[PDB]
Amino acid sequence: ITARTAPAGGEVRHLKMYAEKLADGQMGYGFEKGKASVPGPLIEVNEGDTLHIEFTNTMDVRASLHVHGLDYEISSDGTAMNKSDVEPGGTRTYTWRTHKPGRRDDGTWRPGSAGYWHYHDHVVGTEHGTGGIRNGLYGPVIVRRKGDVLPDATHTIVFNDMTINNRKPHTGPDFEATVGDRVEIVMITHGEYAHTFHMHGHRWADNRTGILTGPDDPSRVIDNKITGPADSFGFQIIAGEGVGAGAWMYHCHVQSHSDMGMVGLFLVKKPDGTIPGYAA
Amino acid sequence: ITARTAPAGGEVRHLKMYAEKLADGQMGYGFEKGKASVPGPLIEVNEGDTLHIEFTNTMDVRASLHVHGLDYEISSDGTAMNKSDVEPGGTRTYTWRTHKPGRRDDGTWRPGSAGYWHYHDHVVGTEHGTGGIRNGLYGPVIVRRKGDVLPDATHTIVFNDMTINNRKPHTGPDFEATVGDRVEIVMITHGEYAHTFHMHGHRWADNRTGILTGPDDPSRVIDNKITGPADSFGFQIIAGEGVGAGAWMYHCHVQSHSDMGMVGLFLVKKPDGTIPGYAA
Amino acid sequence: ITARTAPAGGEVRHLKMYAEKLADGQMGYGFEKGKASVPGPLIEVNEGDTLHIEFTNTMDVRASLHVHGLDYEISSDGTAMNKSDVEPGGTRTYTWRTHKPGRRDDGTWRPGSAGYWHYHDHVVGTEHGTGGIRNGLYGPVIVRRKGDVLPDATHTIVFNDMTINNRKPHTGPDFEATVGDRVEIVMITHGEYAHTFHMHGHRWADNRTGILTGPDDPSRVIDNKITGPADSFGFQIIAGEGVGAGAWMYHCHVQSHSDMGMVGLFLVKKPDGTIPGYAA
Ligand SMILES: [Co+2]
Ligand SMILES: [Co+2]
Ligand SMILES: [Co+2]
Ligand SMILES: [Co+2]
Ligand SMILES: [Co+2]
Ligand SMILES: [Co+2]
Repeated sequence: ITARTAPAGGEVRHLKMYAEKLADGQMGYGFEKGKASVPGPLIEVNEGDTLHIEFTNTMDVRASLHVHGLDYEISSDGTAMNKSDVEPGGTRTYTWRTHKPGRRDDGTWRPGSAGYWHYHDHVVGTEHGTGGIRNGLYGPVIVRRKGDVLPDATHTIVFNDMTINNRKPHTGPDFEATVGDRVEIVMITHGEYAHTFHMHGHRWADNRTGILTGPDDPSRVIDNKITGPADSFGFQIIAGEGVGAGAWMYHCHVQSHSDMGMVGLFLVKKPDGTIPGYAA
Repeated sequence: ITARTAPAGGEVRHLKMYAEKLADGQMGYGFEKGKASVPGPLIEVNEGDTLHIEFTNTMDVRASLHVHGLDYEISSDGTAMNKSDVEPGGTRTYTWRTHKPGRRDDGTWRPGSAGYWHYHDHVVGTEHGTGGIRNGLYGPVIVRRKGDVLPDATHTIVFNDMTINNRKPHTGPDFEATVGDRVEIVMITHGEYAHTFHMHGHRWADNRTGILTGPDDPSRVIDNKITGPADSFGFQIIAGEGVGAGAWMYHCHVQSHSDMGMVGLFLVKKPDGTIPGYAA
Repeated sequence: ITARTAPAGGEVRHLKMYAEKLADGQMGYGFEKGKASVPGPLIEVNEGDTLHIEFTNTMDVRASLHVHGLDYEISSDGTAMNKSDVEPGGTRTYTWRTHKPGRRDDGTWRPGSAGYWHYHDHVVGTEHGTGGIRNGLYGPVIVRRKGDVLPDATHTIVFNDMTINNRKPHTGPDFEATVGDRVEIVMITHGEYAHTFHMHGHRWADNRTGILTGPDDPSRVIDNKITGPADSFGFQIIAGEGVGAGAWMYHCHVQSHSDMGMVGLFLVKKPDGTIPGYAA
């Protein structure tokens, strides 16, 4: 190998997060008061890392942080039921852990935290977090296995009801790369409907990393994937590999989803910054 | 290895089954007259076993047994079309077979019956079994490969329209285990709608067994899975592994499905029987 | 091995295709003027082959050819946006390429074009091709890896809205084989709804080829698969393996989809041509 790969994990990391009501009426998470986004910021860790998240709810309603895939004790579940949500103006420290795979005492193989995951609110609107998630309380989490290939850049695409990342229909979002960049996509689905994500000009492996380790992986290679509420997946592509520069559409392939909005552009540039067939 | 594993199969097994109308108006299967359940009882066999099911329809309407995945001749298809359904008060012997994987004469690999499957009616209401399935005529079937890890216990969760196992919304069902128990879940979906099954605090492999054989399996590890009508899957988890005791929610992650019902508790206890943050 | 396998690819192939309005009001593709079908004809190539498609639009509206999975430059995307659609009476040469898998300079593994793919219009009705696809502008593409097992025959099944291959409900289509034939199914979904495809009496591997290479592939073996708009998959079965001759139903397992239409027969014959329990 010669590409950047993830190191072995096992550090204790500390992080501040905030839930905020935004001027537009949405609700979002951020690492800093006043810099909440929808989607929320990317959290990336190595298998074995522990994360202590000092979470503050600056809203006038109860809110939580619930994560998928990672190890948390019931005190960090982030639900009303376990009293692990947070009162208005409150602060709580959530802890997320991750583990490497390995042999159990009984000889079986324990899986490993690595994968494409996400966090979201589990209490706003309803005690399953319907209002919070609808308003924008969700974000991606990546957990890397030692040896995993690292990308040049990560972009997050979220199908939340009939929006991409809670934006008005036909407003992208658009992402840019240069031919040959190693680009990582985290795809999260929220809300009420099933979707199909499609990319023109590229393809990936339907497995944990979205890439093939080598010629023995029998995983389907696809350009199209059905996702439902709270699914998360990811993959890496080489931008323009075998196909060259261009404004490569990605869309919710459900044909009315694409007709009313839910289309974005993966703008893949030559070194000079131009894109054949696309007028800036 | 040190955990219980499935032995080699090849026994001929005999079983009585009944379709019954229940006092509540539902229809269910059972091994004994008067002990029908919804879901129907678990059938578990080893690859290579043959099963002769002496099926009796005690209802006033035609009924059948149709199974997925296992080997049956067209005479055991369980449909009106092949005249393999059963008249009211009638009896029919269905035969299901299973085979081990192996090399064909041409050098190719023949798959193997092993997996998480299910049986259901294929004729009540309509000749596709819409009324029967809606009323409760469905149940799980497990076929084990020699060497497969055996669980401490198996629980069946069925998303049938907007019910879990045909129960009234918000009535679970709830399942119990102790920290460290090897728990098996069979998840079957029936009816009209697509669903996402989600478990808090646990994860499994999106492959045949729901577990990783070791570090070369590239299967996605998930905590969330889209299922549609007549899908079946299963997996095993170590209860509370890396996360400890607690009332761990499972729910149809479609956010209106969770709001009106379709939530249950995986109650994971310490040895003393207590569950932190949960009041009995 | 002893069964026919795909050779190494790398030929340049030339093909004429037409989009035509049909007498019934549908729109279809064909290799010859007057022989358009719905679905469109099968294109099959070997990894490394290049295809130059001389496409002519004989309709009174703009049309295109867009393919999934294969390598194309943005000039063959087949969309209004890149001006790669085709005016009424126009002709355009689309080029599709395919590549073998292999090691990149950086040591990573590049996937490979092989798989079950499809082509469709991307501009009729809307600039996402809603009218074209609805009317019948879609067809299957197969790309084979060197060494892939070759079938005796390939059949294409398309769930397009609430039709199979744009046929009136309950009109099949029906497919025939003899016990022991190696049959290939290409399953494509189009339109607005999610579906489940189910086959009685047979099963396949949820991976690239739909078959297991041997005993180390941990892929789920299934008889049921959720598909959404623009999904494509395929697999091979041995007709009647372990189950014998019969009229083996396949259907959209969504129970109202099966009630109103969306059921077909895989007619598996003994050498004498008879099918037990089926009256011609
Ligand atoms: Co939840
Ligand atoms: Co969740
Ligand atoms: Co059926
Ligand atoms: Co069925
Ligand atoms: Co498209
Ligand atoms: Co497409």
